[PDB]
Amino acid sequence: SKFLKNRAVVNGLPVIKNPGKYQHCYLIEYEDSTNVKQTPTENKNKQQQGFPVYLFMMNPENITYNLPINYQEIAIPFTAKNQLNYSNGGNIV
Amino acid sequence: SKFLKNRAVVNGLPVIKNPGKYQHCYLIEYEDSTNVKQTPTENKNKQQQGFPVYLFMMNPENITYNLPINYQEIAIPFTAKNQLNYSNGGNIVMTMSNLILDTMDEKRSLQPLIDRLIALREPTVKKGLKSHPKILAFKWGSNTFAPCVLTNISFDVTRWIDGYPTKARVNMSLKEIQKPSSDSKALEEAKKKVKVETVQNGNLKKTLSEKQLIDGVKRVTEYLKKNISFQPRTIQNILSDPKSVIKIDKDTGQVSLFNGNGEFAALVGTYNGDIFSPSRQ
Amino acid sequence: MTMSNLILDTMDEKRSLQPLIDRLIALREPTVKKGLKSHPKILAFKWGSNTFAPCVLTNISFDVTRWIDGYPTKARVNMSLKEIQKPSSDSKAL
Amino acid sequence: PQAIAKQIADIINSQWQGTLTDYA
Amino acid sequence: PQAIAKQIADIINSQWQGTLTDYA
Amino acid sequence: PQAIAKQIADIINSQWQGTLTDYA
Amino acid sequence: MQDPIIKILIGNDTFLLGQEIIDLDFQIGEGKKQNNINFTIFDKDGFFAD
Amino acid sequence: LHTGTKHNAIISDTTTFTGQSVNWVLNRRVKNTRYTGVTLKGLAATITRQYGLDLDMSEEGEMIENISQVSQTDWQFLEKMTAIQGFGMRTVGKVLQIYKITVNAKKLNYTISVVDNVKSLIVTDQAQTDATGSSQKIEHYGGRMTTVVD
Amino acid sequence: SLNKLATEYLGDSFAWQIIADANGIDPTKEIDIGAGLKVPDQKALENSIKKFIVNSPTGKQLISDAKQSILNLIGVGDSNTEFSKTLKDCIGKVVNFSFDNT
Amino acid sequence: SLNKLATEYLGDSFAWQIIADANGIDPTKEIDIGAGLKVPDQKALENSIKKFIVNSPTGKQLISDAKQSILNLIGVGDSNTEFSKTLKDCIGKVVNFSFD
Amino acid sequence: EFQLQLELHTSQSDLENLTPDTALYIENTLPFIVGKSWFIESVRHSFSEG
Amino acid sequence: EFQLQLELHTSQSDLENLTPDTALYIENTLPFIVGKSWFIESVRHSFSEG
Amino acid sequence: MYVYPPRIINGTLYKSTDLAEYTRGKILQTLSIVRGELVADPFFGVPLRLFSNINDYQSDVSKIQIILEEEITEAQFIVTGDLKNNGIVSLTVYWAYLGTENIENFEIDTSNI
Amino acid sequence: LNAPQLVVDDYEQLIIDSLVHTNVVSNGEFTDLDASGFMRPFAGT
Amino acid sequence: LNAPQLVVDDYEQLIIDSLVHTNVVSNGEFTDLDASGFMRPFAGT
Amino acid sequence: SKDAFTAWNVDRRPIYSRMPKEQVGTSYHDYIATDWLTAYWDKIFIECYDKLEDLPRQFDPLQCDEEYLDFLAPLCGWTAPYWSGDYPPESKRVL
Repeated sequence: SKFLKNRAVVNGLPVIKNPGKYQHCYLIEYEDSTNVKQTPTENKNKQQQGFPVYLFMMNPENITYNLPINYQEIAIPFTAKNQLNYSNGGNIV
Repeated sequence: SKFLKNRAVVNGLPVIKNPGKYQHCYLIEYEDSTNVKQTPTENKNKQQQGFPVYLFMMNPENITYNLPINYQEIAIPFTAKNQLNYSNGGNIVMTMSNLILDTMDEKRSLQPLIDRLIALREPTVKKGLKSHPKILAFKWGSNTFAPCVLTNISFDVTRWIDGYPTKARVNMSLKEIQKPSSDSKALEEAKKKVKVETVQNGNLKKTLSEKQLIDGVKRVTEYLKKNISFQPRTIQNILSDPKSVIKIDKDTGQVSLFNGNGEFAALVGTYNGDIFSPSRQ
Repeated sequence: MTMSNLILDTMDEKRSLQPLIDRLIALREPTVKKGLKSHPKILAFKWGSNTFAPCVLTNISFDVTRWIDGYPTKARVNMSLKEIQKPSSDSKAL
Repeated sequence: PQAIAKQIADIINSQWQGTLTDYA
Repeated sequence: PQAIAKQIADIINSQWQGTLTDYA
Repeated sequence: PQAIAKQIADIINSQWQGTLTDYA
Repeated sequence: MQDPIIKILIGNDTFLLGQEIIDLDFQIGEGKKQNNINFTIFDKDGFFAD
Repeated sequence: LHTGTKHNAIISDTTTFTGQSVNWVLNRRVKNTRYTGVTLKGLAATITRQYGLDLDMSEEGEMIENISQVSQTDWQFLEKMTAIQGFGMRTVGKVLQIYKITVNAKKLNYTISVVDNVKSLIVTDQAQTDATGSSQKIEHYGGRMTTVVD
Repeated sequence: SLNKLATEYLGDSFAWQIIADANGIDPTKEIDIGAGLKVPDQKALENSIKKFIVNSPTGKQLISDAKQSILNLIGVGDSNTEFSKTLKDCIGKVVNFSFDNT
Repeated sequence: SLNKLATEYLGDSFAWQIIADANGIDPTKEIDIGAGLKVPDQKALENSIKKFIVNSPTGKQLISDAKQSILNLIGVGDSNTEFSKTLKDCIGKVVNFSFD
Repeated sequence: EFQLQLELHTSQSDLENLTPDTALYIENTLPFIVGKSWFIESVRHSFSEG
Repeated sequence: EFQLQLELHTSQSDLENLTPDTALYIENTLPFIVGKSWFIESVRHSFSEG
Repeated sequence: MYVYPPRIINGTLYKSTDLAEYTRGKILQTLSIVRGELVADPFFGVPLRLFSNINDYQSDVSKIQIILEEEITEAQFIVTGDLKNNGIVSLTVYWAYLGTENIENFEIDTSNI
Repeated sequence: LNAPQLVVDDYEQLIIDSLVHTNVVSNGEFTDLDASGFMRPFAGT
Repeated sequence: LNAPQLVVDDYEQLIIDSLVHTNVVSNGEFTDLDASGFMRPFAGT
Repeated sequence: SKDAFTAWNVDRRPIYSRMPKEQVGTSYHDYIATDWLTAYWDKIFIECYDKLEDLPRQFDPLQCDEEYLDFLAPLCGWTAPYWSGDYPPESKRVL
């Protein structure tokens, strides 16, 4: 609801301009993310041409992000709490 | 219902005054939990400024707390019951699911908030040594949860503007950890020694410093030259030698006389940090 | 022995349920010292004239849905107790 | 536990029969 | 993995101590 | 089974290397 | 609560905690036992292994 | 000192390094030599000087008048000499220290408690017997050649 | 004040010397308002952690570099041949992995 | 009474010796009404046990030190002492007696 | 005459003061272990994760 | 002077030419392995399911 | 022991042998030192916020309560806040010293300075 | 000989040592080492 | 060498002088000048 | 908290000036005992600070004090055969 939303954090977020066009997502090569379509039509022999690897016909309805953080639990006897040691951060799925 | 409630336990609970403003919960640094807004605007370069790590845009609808207590079973054959032995108490797991992030009408990107929450997996480089991430405290109004750490987080985005998320559901889980000892490791040992709750071995609770050694030698020389006439002949005849020195042990404070040959001759007394106690008559 | 969906509700009284939750949570601390073993207190679930057993709190969970000033005021509590061996009251010399 | 401790003898024993047979 | 490597090592040790007391 | 027999054998080998380099 | 720092200097390079160090062992022996170390690092393409 | 290496090359790209104390240097090669009219400290000093090590040993030790090192490493010969005189050796960094094996030789004491930071404690006791163990173990026990002929 | 800057940016009240050393100023001398001070960042700093040898002939001792200590094995097993010295200089090879007659 | 104070605070009726020893009180004497007393805690009685190292020709020994009442209360049932000590004191069962 | 295997969570004091040159004193345990100096044969410090 | 363990999938050529009298050239790996003739000591071909 | 407020009484600092008044002096010191006023410990002290509207005035009370519980472990603390007329926020700290079983008076309080 | 060091290596250690010395001087009567204690602000300043 | 002494740091001398100067500054209100008296803990710290 | 210049040069009370003052009516500065007890240590610190400030003057033989001439003589290469304790201090300064 727009009457319970914390306006302190909303105002601190960047305002995005509507492109006015139906954008479609795509998959592109990394180290090709900063490339325009240098050629009008893809050349398979030459690399770094800035063409998407796969173009989505329809945009996803929803996208799920998952991030587990790897902490380790140590059970010490006759302790009210276990000992938690940070192990690593984990990849986003 | 309110007709079956036990009024004996209800009336024993504290009465809370309604806040005059709608409150939003947040996550803050531990040790920064009792810090107020030290500045009008957050300064990222300086620490302990009392600003929340993550401010909730909407409050959770419900929060789940889970606590397992670990006993160990020993199954002795031909007994009616197992033998349960307490192992440990376990950590409280806090879970808030279906948290709402909504900026679709404002046309504002949620990506900064998602980045802020994701950055809680990265090791916080301390002096130059990578350390564990920020230890958090979940604060809501006058209530706190514990020293906790973010363990799992998940986003489900359903709306975008120019590829930037604007409507998402967030599920996150915190885990209570052991309270870090604010007391310094050396202070803890010192206050352990002050209460004489540590093992003693005849050493002083404070190793004498070099200046303390100099001052103790001064005090011993003063007392010896004042009471030279009352010392036993076997002590004054070794003090008559100009090649005799006084040495004080650093850990026990025992004062010793060393003759011209350089070997131990006699024990004169003890020296702690402040006073010199000569040996018994 | 398990109880589920136990009701705690003080929303109308505007009274914090935090003392009750803290009391139940402090059931994992090792309080009693039997010889060289520190362990939480042995319990008994008493209702009217019925007792259950010497039992220990094994698992407890809360689901909080209402707050005042950040303090819980409506919660569902699930708890599980496990019956243990009855402690010996005859010491050792006897 | 004891089942697997034993299974481990059986393994180690047979592994060390393998070595006996593996050598000239 | 390391937990079980250790378990297996301990199993072997107790099986060797067993053999020490198994034989005259 | 054979996978674990091999794992156990390798554990034992590395455990022994530990001991070889544990003693003066 | 443990806040470990581990730094290993071998040959002319250093392995820090969080960089490539995977595991580390120890030994501080007296008479019968000696002192030894066994530590494992992540060697992308085995470069350090080479 | 680095002494071994291991590497899995294709999937788990992991390299394991192994290092040992400087006593491993003294255990490197087998030797044949003879010493006469030298104390334990002098013999240890010469052996350490042969490798560039430092010596830390307060007591001089007894004077060895005639003994031969026959097909033994320097570490093994030092082990035998220190054991026969009731001494023990230890290595820290570059320096080797030789001390007396006495019931009161640990100068500093450190006390722990089971209730805190302890995960497992296994205490075992055994009965002494000459059937098991090494010949040195039964030599350290009552077994010994009490009767000798000059 | 230098105490406030040390507490905020570095988190330690006695870290103010690090600030003072960074500016080459006398703390007891008055700093004008609007003057530019240089505050080191905690992220990029040399850790001032004391290095010890927990097992020493003296029990415990301080070391500043650990290369002019007893932990330097640069001379252990030294064969004074020219070859070994050059390899000590480039990589620090102390021990030879082989000695075979072959 | 001291029996009640020992029961409620120390859980044992014979623990009153500690309380009196903690107050310098002759029990058979009267305690005035409203007079203040000091009762030891149960869990805080263990930190009055001072541990120090004693040197012996055999070796170092950790030794407990406290007022004798607490020593008797802690060792009640002979739980703390090792069975070897008990067997040692009963080794000499046959006791030499003199005849007149 | 007795053998003791102690596996325990490493702390800083458990790292600097736990060397084979020290005398161990275990408390809050069986009576025959309490109050006796234990000679450390060896110490091992492993690090598999945090 | 070195040691190498090689678990692989037995092919016809990896049985008929994998003999102890062959020189093994394992290419496309660590530089100190590529180019060298690895003397084969033993070759085991274990059959399991398929 | 010297209680917190340095008062030269009979030519010396007021040295009391009762832990109740020493604990009370500790409470007064905790609430006499604001955060940052102490040099060596710039973190010790009560967080003080004066010129702000009275909306989240229970958060300061809660923070003061946790601070009092943390340092002074020999006493039990309950902190309550009330709104007065002009600008006054009344904080009441109910403390009990766990050592004693009764409320203990102090004879220095009735002393006429 | 060598140059003496003029600065103290650890001033928090100095505060702790001064408080332990407070205990030593009073013969085990001054056992407060925390900032709420009387002497800690004085010693820290 | 023979560097001239800047200030006095004899532990005892500092205690005694501190008590005397505290008496001097207070204008006789502080009369506890005993070097081993009740002000010994504060002055010694 | 307080900057060093004000405490050492304006107040000349490096310890008392640093005591907390905010909680008026119950603070170290509201009781005269705090001023009295820290007076001697502030005085000692101020004297030592003045000596340290004057120290670079003491390494200039023309402007220095007579106590440091024998100390500086070895620094200038004057030992027993060339130096003398009976030399007039003006001559010591010139030499």
